[PDB]
Amino acid sequence: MLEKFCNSTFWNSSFLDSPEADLPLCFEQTVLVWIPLGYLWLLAPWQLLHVYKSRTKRSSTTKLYLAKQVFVGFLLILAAIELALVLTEDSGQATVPAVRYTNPSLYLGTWLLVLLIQYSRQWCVQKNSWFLSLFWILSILCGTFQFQTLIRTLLQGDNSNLAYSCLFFISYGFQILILIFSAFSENNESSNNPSSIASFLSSITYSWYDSIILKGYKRPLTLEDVWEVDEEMKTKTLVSKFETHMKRELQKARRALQRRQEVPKSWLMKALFKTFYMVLLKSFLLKLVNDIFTFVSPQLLKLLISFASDRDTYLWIGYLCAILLFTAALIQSFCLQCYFQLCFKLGVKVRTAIMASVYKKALTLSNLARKEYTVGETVNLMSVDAQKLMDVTNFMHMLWSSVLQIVLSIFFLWRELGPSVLAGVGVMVLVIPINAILSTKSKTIQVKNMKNKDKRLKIMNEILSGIKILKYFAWEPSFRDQVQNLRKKELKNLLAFSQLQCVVIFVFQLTPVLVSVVTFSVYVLVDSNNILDAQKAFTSITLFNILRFPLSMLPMMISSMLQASVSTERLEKYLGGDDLDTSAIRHDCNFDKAMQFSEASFTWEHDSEATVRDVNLDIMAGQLVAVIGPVGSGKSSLISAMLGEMENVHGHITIKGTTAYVPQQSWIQNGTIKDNILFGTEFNEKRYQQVLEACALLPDLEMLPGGDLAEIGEKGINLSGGQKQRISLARATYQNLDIYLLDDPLSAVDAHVGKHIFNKVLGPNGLLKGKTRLLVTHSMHFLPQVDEIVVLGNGTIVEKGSYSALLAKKGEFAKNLKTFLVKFSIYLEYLQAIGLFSIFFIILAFVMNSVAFIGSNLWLSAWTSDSKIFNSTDYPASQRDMRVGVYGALGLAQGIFVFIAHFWSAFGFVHASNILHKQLLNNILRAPMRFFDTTPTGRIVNRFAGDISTVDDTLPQSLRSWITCFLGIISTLVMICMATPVFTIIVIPLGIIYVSVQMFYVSTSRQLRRLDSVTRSPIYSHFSETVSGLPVIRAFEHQQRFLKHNEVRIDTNQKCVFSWITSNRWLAIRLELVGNLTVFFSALMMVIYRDTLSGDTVGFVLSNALNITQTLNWLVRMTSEIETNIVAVERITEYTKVENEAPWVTDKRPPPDWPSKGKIQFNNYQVRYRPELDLVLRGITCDIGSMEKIGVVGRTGAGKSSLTNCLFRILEAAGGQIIIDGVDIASIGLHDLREKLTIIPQDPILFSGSLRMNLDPFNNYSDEEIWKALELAHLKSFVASLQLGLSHEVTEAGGNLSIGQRQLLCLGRALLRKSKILVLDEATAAVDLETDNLIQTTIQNEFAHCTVITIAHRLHTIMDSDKVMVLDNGKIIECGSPEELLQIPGPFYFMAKEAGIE
Ligand SMILES: CC(C)CCC[C@@H](C)[C@H]1CC[C@H]2[C@@H]3CC=C4C[C@@H](O)CC[C@]4(C)[C@H]3CC[C@]12C
Ligand SMILES: CC(C)CCC[C@@H](C)[C@H]1CC[C@H]2[C@@H]3CC=C4C[C@@H](O)CC[C@]4(C)[C@H]3CC[C@]12C
Ligand SMILES: CC(C)CCC[C@@H](C)[C@H]1CC[C@H]2[C@@H]3CC=C4C[C@@H](O)CC[C@]4(C)[C@H]3CC[C@]12C
Ligand SMILES: CC(C)CCC[C@@H](C)[C@H]1CC[C@H]2[C@@H]3CC=C4C[C@@H](O)CC[C@]4(C)[C@H]3CC[C@]12C
Ligand SMILES: CC(C)CCC[C@@H](C)[C@H]1CC[C@H]2[C@@H]3CC=C4C[C@@H](O)CC[C@]4(C)[C@H]3CC[C@]12C
Repeated sequence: MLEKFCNSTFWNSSFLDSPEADLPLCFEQTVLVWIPLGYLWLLAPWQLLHVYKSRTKRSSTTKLYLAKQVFVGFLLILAAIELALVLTEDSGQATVPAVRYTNPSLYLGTWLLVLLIQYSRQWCVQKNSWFLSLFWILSILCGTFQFQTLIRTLLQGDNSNLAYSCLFFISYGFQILILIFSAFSENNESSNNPSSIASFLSSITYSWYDSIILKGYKRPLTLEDVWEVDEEMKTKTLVSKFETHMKRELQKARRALQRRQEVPKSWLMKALFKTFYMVLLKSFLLKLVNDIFTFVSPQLLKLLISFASDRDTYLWIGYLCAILLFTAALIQSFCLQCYFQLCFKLGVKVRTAIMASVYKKALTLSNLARKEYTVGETVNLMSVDAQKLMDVTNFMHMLWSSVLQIVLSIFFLWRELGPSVLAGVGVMVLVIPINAILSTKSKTIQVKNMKNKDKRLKIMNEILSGIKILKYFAWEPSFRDQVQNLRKKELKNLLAFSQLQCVVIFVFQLTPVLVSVVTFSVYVLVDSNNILDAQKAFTSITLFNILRFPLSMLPMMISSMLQASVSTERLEKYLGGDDLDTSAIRHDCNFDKAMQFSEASFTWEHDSEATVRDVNLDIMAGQLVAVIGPVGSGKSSLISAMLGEMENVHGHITIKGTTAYVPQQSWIQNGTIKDNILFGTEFNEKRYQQVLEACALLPDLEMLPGGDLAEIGEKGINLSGGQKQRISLARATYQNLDIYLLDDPLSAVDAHVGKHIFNKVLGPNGLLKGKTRLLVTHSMHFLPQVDEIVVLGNGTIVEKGSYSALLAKKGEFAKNLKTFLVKFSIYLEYLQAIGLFSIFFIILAFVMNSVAFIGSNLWLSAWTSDSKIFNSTDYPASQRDMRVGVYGALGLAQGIFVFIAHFWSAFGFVHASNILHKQLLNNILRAPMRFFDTTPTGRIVNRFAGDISTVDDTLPQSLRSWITCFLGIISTLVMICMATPVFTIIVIPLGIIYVSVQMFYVSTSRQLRRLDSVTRSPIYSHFSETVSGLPVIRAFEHQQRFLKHNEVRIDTNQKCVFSWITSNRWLAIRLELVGNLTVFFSALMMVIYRDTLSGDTVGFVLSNALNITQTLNWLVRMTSEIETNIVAVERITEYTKVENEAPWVTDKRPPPDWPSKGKIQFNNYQVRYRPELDLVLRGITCDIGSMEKIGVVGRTGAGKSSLTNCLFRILEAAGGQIIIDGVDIASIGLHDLREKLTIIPQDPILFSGSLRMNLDPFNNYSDEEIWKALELAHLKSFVASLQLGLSHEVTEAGGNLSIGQRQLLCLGRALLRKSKILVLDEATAAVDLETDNLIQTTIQNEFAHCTVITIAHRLHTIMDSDKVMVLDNGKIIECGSPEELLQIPGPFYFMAKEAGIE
């Protein structure tokens, strides 16, 4: 038919079989018009209805809107002129062809539709969308054929359609110009994020990010510069979608588990899939288009090898293949980078949905379920298992895609080499099992090794917390050796893991070499009719390069799916657990009684006895009541049951209004002290200042170094147990609730501040007078002031009444009350730690691999050329066997050098990991005490934890990957320039683009990786903090505040990760385009020089210029990764080079048994705590008698504490000297001093481990010497009770031992040492007077033969010494015997008068 639509031939293949080919005009004017117009009309009705059903308001008019609309107006006018010239010129005189009329008539209809859809677009947020952008591209790429046909016909000299040709040329020019205007963003000027307003072309090329790239280059960037994340991706948006499917599938699985057997599992993957399925479909279609286009380039490669293998194939075929190579690679790059945007965004959305669901569950999980986990083990559920589901979600499409790429590669190989490909398949089926075994083994070693790290870190945290005691006792060598041993076993595992990883990477790298050496050898040896040529060889090498990624990726997805299955069981177990039962505690307000117990019973364990048995009491408003009894009788369980933190056995409790709670064990948040007091409430100056005074807190705030704004918390300044207790009561009293529950808060503070706090805060004269207050006490001191008292016996109420009524009744209380009687030198530091001798041979082995690789490609280029000299009958068998032999030899040679390079490097990186730790630890233990006072302990721990882990884990594999990519690029550029040296002129321009794109990327990505790394840890420390605080958070009803604070943290991290993900999608567009241009210009050189080239050279060049493109990208990715991770070596190096104390042992040795008398002597002494300060102590001058007993005293701030520090040389002397037994303590080695003096520390600390190593970590004393030390300490009767005697184990900080035996055990340690000189610095805190008395008599009984110096804050502790020493302005004022010092009125007498002592 079309022959009489156009009066000319529609198709004739004899137009293409010539040097000057063109298409028939009938084909151009029909099919190449109907393609772009058919795309427009089939979809425009839907695109119009989509806007009509989603419009809100019009945008402003713009210059670009005018400019687009007027040029489509010219397209409409030209279509009218074109129809007018056909309709007037025909004059009815001849039968003009139909096409001459239909085509203009179609264009008139289309330009009216284009004006209409452009007008409709002014309601949308994104103006220039995909729909019109692909119409202009399709129109311009179809019109290009007719453009060259018309201009070539006109240039040949025919003018028969000149006017029509001009109307076409103008219409083609204006479409290119409309496409250029259609590229710009045409902003709404919304400051939120450019990605919502960006055009289709800017979106696919990520050209809306250049605004951050140009910002992060010229100056540092910060969290205010990073765009806020999209509303579809906010934590509230994701959790409210996910929870809808979670509840549905969890309830279904619960019902299925209840239908069986007559916890639920296999529901979390169903809930995730149903939440996100639409993102999976969009990702699948993009990946499938890439997996089609990846097999186009090998077919276009074969055509170019054929075009070089004869010289009468038409010249236009060569240029057309070069254009199609560039075009196919460009379309593939845009699809691939979109697929990655969707996949890496989905992995972040899955993490966010799990982390926020785990957090919200923790606030409501039952007590029986919660006891099954440690705090660190619940934090690992958010830190490890949520991250494992992200790491799998990023790559899961590789499970189907890798199989498809393998099957298509085997098909396109059978087409080139027939049945011989089965010899290559025999290699591919052997390597996949081996990689899955080595990958699951190395993952198993990595998980087992994780336990050793935790043990080392826990010991370190106790070493750095106890460092003052390690210095006093000279114990640093014992704790140094203890850490080193655990490191050795950790390094042994690290070497085995590193060796398994190096053989896995070797097999991934060599498999294309092995499979090609096997396949070409079998093909040539099996049948003498088989002869190898450039088309078969260099095409097959391209398919062997396509196979490398899917063959290595499949084993790693299999071993990762086996890991994520364990993480899924842990998440399903936790999220499926029972919610807390509220039904036994009732909040009926207006109950005319604040609290009411109805025969109730409760327990800590539903299998066990009731801990608070039948109890029946009730209490009215504004009533202060006290709870008392013997130890373990039930006291703190009564408050815990009232809060609902226990299992009900019987009855119920009723409560009226709001509650405040103070626990026996204090909970404190990271923040300022002011933030902990205000606890999310608004500030109000008068009330705030009144609370700080009432809680006796101002005397602490006067001496904390930050004042009221001091950084308290685990990552901040440390506070005493009495300070943490005051702060806890100060928080509770600021909130102003109805009911106060107190779990014996006075138990951690002295009786004088206790009396002050009782009168100010909670007594019938204090702040809380209008509030009902239930007070647990172990002390009797305040009972006379209470409204009503109850005694508990064996979990139930025994007696009740006022204080006087209990004594008048003569109950058991009346007898019991008788108890009241980037710089380059950092890279060089790391290379010297590996050692420069190994760097040389590792680099030499990597270079020899590159030379053997080049040699094997040159040999194959020679081998295929034999096919033009010989034939299937005449090829010599000696030459066949010689060609096969040395190709196998060059295949083996590069296998040997790659194995030597990888396997040697594993010993090099493990050697550096050892040296850096060994030098850090040895410096830190020698640091002076100023370092530990000025530096917060969490900072030092991070260097020993995260940094050491960075240096020994990721760092090594980044350096290996970089040198592998670098030599791959250099090897490839050498082979191209060796084949056609004119290409060296094209290398300079592309090299200037490449180094510029690297410079702009690496300046930004390094900052986003830092900004991610600093903002992630606050999520896990806040989760650890809230899980530790649950009964406090519930008692105040604060759950909604805490949920919002978690959402703010997660959203703040989420934007740093997503903008870093975007930053590497931008990079890839530029570097894949630079890569694509190397193959396009390389292909063109070999078309223009076809007279002096062969199919062998063209195959040799294009084959490895096709694999360059992903290597060009990965070299820049690794450069950013190394520049990020190398900072770990800087931080370690910083502390490795901080200052040290005086030598522990000097040649000047003290004589044998040196402290023989104890003649301590001071001359004009002077000290300051830091070079920045004036002197704390000045001009001290004294002589101390052999075995003399001394007290030191002075007005608070006298500086007394300087003596105990400087006598051990913790502080170095500013002037004067000190002597002991004729030796000056400044000349002797620092351990030879410390080890001879004996000190009892002010505050007891124990190290987690045996009773044996807590008394003697050097294992130097004998078993009976320790038993008599516990006898003299009076602990024998306790230690003999434990199943293990001296081998029994203490937990963290000794927490399984109560405070009485802790203080006593620290006295027992000193008894074993038993030296001639003893220091005592009495503490100013609460103590059990029985333990105080038995310690004080033991001091007088057992150290009778020692010289003794005592420091105390009360004169009744001093008053029986041989001498008293009084100083105030850091200078001596008086000294004498303690009666004579009172006998004449003077400094000490006035004090003793103020103390009531004299
Ligand atoms: C796949 C396309 C887009 C690019 C590859 C080049 C194409 C256009 C080339 C490669 C081989 C060519 C064919 C080779 C031989 C003949 C036989 C002759 O009697 C008619 C032309 C015909 C049938 C050619 C048509 C054009 C052709 C198919
Ligand atoms: C890519 C778009 C924008 C433009 C493409 C235009 C192409 C197809 C045009 C531009 C210049 C044209 C060439 C100009 C001159 C000659 C010389 C003549 O003896 C044969 C045709 C030939 C060789 C033309 C072939 C077609 C041609 C290459
Ligand atoms: C497909 C799109 C993207 C590009 C199309 C390019 C076409 C129009 C180009 C590419 C190669 C060109 C040919 C290259 C060489 C010759 C030989 C010369 O003696 C006459 C022109 C002729 C035959 C050209 C005609 C136009 C041509 C076929
Ligand atoms: C047209 C767009 C899409 C791509 C650009 C292709 C370029 C590189 C192609 C298209 C047309 C080609 C020309 C067409 C015709 C001839 C005449 C011939 O005796 C020498 C080569 C020469 C001079 C070609 C050189 C390369 C050329 C200019
Ligand atoms: C396998 C190992 C032991 C071999 C050692 C490789 C050495 C020579 C390589 C590995 C990583 C490299 C560094 C990686 C990144 C940068 C930042 C860039 O702006 C300048 C070059 C510089 C500083 C490189 C210098 C050379 C380097 C240190």
